[PDB]
Amino acid sequence: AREITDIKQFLELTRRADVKTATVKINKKLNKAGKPFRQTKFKVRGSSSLYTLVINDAGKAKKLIQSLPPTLKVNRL
Amino acid sequence: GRVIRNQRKGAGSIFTSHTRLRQGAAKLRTLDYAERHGYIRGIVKQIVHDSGRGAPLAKVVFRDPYKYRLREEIFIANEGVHTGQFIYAGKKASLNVGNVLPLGSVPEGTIVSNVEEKPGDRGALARASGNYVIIIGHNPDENKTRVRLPSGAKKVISSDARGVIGVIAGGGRVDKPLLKAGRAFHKYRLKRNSWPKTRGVAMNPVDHPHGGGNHQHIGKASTISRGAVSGQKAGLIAARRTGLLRGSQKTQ
Amino acid sequence: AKRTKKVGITGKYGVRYGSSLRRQVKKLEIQQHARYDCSFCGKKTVKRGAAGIWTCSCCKKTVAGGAYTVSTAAAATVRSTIRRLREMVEA
Amino acid sequence: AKFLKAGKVAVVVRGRYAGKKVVIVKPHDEGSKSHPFGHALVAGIERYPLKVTKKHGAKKVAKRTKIKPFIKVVNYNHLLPTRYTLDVEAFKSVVSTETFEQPSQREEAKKVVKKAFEERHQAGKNQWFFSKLRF
Amino acid sequence: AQRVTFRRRNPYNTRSNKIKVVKTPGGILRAQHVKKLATRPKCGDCGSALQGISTLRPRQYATVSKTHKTVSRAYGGSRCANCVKERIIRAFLIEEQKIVKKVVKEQTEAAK
RNA sequence: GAUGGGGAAGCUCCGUUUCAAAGGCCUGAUUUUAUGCAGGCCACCAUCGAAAGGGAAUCCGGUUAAGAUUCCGGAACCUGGAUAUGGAUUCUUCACGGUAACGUAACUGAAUGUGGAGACGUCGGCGCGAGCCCUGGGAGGAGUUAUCUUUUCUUCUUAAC
RNA sequence: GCUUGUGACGGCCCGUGAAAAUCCACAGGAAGGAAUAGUUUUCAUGCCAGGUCGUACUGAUAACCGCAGCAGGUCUCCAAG
RNA sequence: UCUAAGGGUCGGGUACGAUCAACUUAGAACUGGUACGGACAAGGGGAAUCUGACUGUCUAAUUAAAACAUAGCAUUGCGAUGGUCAGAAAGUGAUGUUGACGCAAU
Ligand SMILES: [Mg+2]
Ligand SMILES: [Mg+2]
Ligand SMILES: [Mg+2]
Ligand SMILES: [Mg+2]
Ligand SMILES: [Mg+2]
Ligand SMILES: [Mg+2]
Ligand SMILES: [Mg+2]
Ligand SMILES: [Mg+2]
Ligand SMILES: [Mg+2]
Ligand SMILES: [Mg+2]
Ligand SMILES: [Mg+2]
Ligand SMILES: [Mg+2]
Ligand SMILES: [Mg+2]
Ligand SMILES: [Mg+2]
Ligand SMILES: [Mg+2]
Ligand SMILES: [Mg+2]
Ligand SMILES: [Mg+2]
Ligand SMILES: [Mg+2]
Ligand SMILES: [Mg+2]
Ligand SMILES: [Mg+2]
Ligand SMILES: [Mg+2]
Ligand SMILES: [Mg+2]
Ligand SMILES: [Mg+2]
Ligand SMILES: [Mg+2]
Ligand SMILES: [Mg+2]
Ligand SMILES: [Mg+2]
Ligand SMILES: [Mg+2]
Ligand SMILES: [Mg+2]
Ligand SMILES: [Mg+2]
Ligand SMILES: [Mg+2]
Ligand SMILES: [Mg+2]
Ligand SMILES: [Mg+2]
Ligand SMILES: [Mg+2]
Ligand SMILES: [Mg+2]
Ligand SMILES: [Mg+2]
Ligand SMILES: [Mg+2]
Ligand SMILES: [Mg+2]
Ligand SMILES: [Mg+2]
Ligand SMILES: [Mg+2]
Ligand SMILES: [Mg+2]
Ligand SMILES: [Mg+2]
Ligand SMILES: [Mg+2]
Ligand SMILES: [Mg+2]
Ligand SMILES: [Mg+2]
Ligand SMILES: [Mg+2]
Ligand SMILES: [Mg+2]
Ligand SMILES: [Mg+2]
Ligand SMILES: [Mg+2]
Ligand SMILES: [Mg+2]
Ligand SMILES: [Mg+2]
Ligand SMILES: [Zn+2]
Repeated sequence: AREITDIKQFLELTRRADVKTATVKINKKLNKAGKPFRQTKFKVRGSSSLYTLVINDAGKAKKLIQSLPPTLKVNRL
Repeated sequence: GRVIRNQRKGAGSIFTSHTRLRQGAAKLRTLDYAERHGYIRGIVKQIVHDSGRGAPLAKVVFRDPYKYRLREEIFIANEGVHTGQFIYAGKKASLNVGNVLPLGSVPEGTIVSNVEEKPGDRGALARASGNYVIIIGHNPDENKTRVRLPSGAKKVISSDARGVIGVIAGGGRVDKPLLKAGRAFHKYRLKRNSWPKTRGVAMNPVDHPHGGGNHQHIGKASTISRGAVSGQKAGLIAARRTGLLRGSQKTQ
Repeated sequence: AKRTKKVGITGKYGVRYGSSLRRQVKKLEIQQHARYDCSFCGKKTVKRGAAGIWTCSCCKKTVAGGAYTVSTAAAATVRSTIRRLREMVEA
Repeated sequence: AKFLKAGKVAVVVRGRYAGKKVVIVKPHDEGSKSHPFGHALVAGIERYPLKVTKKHGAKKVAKRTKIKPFIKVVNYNHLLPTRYTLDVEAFKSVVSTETFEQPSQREEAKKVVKKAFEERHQAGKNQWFFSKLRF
Repeated sequence: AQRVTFRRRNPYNTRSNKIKVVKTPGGILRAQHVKKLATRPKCGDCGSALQGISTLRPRQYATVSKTHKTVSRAYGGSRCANCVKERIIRAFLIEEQKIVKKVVKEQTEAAK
């Protein structure tokens, strides 16, 4: 139900006790008017809400993805 | 022979009153200490239409002398009493429109409404849109006051009996021709099942003392005795005279 | 463009009911629908709201009064008499 | 007089502090560059001393008599000028223009006026000024 | 073209059976029932819909923080501010005139 | 339509808050112990009566030979109950800010009182929303092509929350 | 444009067009509550639970009522060029 | 097949320009076996007499009328310890959440 943007505030969620699952979705999308790029949504399934963090930047993405809790059960795509 | 129409009304079935929409029964305050030793103030918090009544009602609220809270009475609004106006009720109350005083405390010629027959009966006389009673005089020893009702009837009552100064609003409602069946219809739709009326003369003999005949006609005198019996009384009951009232009326 | 010789508002009723009945009604309708002067705030913004109930556009005061007019002649002469009589009992 | 001067009591008549009583301590009778209106800087009483009685003893008395003050810049068209009047010398300095702007300044200010108002309540000076206006 | 059906059993157009059409991610029209509208709470004093106060159906007010049910000042969620201004003034003046009628008739009792 | 009642030979009739000693809650008092009494209220006095009136809260996709707002999947929400962690608040104890209308993530509140909502006709034009209808471009699939038509048809959707 | 929803208005009345459960708010301030550490679940997040009965289909020139698979009767929503 | 009239949006120191999008109406030519609201859709009119004013009502299943009702007009009863009406009775009931600008009865 909820969307998120503070990339630290998100990081805190990913370790918020009741969070067993997560999912990473990748989408082709366009930019301004010309070229395309690679959108990527970070979805933490809370017990009461499903949080999703859009990272527009492909670079920010990759480095974020590694930081994902090494105990967290993430579904890729 | 069938039971005739006026008899059927007594058993109250389709004939009862159409009561759902009505604001409440209108009554003066209960006759407590304050109202018969001093006065007590209220405020008309709203004047408002009562369904099937022709005069507006006035919701007027007071304090409970005995408990912390408001108690709201329902009054019949006299003419020219207005929202937010202060309302005074009591023996020792003042003589303006809207207030309510024992008839003992008002000079002759006072004009008052919703007047009690007995004290603390919370209003009985002159309540219909327009009417009032007039004080024609008092008699201090064995205390009474005499009034002339809307009927014209003189009648004397206890001077402790309360009245409210003024006449009742909505005067002249009966001046405007109803004009079409519908208005009468909607009129009674909020009173009772009294309309429209079949003439007994249009019915059969089972139906009425006026029923039958090969031409429509009453057949015998239609002045019926006081001592007549149920199912007999149709027409001009107890009538002591009859016909076009030639001449001025007005109680001598 | 004067619209009718004489029936005024009574036009709705067309030819029905008969002149006299309509005359009488026109009188009292013209009374009730009319807009009146407010005794309290001074603006003429009192229109009627059901038989007997006269209330004010702005300032929202409601005065009980005549069935189709704000002040009925009867109540008027009462007002004066209550004046008169009250006079006596303070002086 | 130009009756909105140094020590007038007045009742705030809008916004939170509505119905509460104040003292004028400084009057900007004409404008600010901001505050484009005649306006007073007042110290008022936000949470009055509750009543106290013989039944009240020792500490409960100490408790009942605590006062929550307040200070405010306010348009003249929000005070009822009152016939009453109380002295404002203890906190002339305390309630400044410069006292508003930057919160900590306002907090220390109220601290004084809190101690200022409570001294004044014991030995019932201005007794009226210490009783909620009811409405 | 595409038509639609009620979703509850009640077939009739009563206030509590308002409908509203809607396109789904299936790409088809379907009814959806629409609860009767909130009405704004009213200043129980002058009567106006009173400002600053969110507007729900009554039970739904228990599902909302108090800052949706008041404005700050005294008689907050209750009366219309301008209404309170009146309250304040009238109270003050009357309480004062109270005193003026005291010492005036207090003078009389001694001057007669 | 039961009840204290009143009629009636009786089946029963009347009455519904009415000539009635009509009841139950908040917690304190217990640290013999579970719940006696201590306050203080509240005198509202059965109940039945709406599958169209009032009314806490759910949606979209998928699935069956026959069920689906009920299963599956996903995402919500309400009510009762428990409860801790974070935040807020406090040395000026019970939030600040804004002249003000008012703001907010919070920001103690018993009895008692009061206010709102629930909650309300009908017709008329005006204004706006939604869905439908009409239509340009492009991206597809279809039909007609002796002849003519950058064509004719169709797909291009987005729930509650 | 069509249908529906809604708003600010206006016309009408001797017609002025339910009730109750229920939810909230306010006035009140009984009480209770901190500096060696208090108060706070109307902010957020977190934990458990939600019973009973109905849910098929017809709703009509054949599933209902008219002796019947009767040209009759029988409340309603959606509505293309 | 032509013509004229009726609109929207922008920038102008403190007269005009630019484009976008609507069927309404009136006029003018041409044109045909004089037809053209081409199907569908869709009032006969007039002069009087009788009778009920009107809209409304009824004999389901032989009478829809001039019959009933109606507004309007007039008469009667009644101030509650009451009028009129209900019940076998009654600490019973309708009008009555009522009060003569009312209720009841012709
Ligand atoms: Mg009744
Ligand atoms: Mg009838
Ligand atoms: Mg008759
Ligand atoms: Mg008749
Ligand atoms: Mg006959
Ligand atoms: Mg006879
Ligand atoms: Mg006979
Ligand atoms: Mg006969
Ligand atoms: Mg005859
Ligand atoms: Mg407070
Ligand atoms: Mg299509
Ligand atoms: Mg269904
Ligand atoms: Mg409707
Ligand atoms: Mg808000
Ligand atoms: Mg608010
Ligand atoms: Mg019984
Ligand atoms: Mg029930
Ligand atoms: Mg129901
Ligand atoms: Mg229902
Ligand atoms: Mg489905
Ligand atoms: Mg199955
Ligand atoms: Mg099915
Ligand atoms: Mg599921
Ligand atoms: Mg789930
Ligand atoms: Mg909960
Ligand atoms: Mg804060
Ligand atoms: Mg209430
Ligand atoms: Mg209400
Ligand atoms: Mg309703
Ligand atoms: Mg929903
Ligand atoms: Mg329709
Ligand atoms: Mg209205
Ligand atoms: Mg509310
Ligand atoms: Mg105590
Ligand atoms: Mg919560
Ligand atoms: Mg249970
Ligand atoms: Mg089904
Ligand atoms: Mg079938
Ligand atoms: Mg058949
Ligand atoms: Mg043009
Ligand atoms: Mg010409
Ligand atoms: Mg006829
Ligand atoms: Mg006819
Ligand atoms: Mg027949
Ligand atoms: Mg027969
Ligand atoms: Mg006919
Ligand atoms: Mg026939
Ligand atoms: Mg006739
Ligand atoms: Mg005649
Ligand atoms: Mg008896
Ligand atoms: Zn006025």
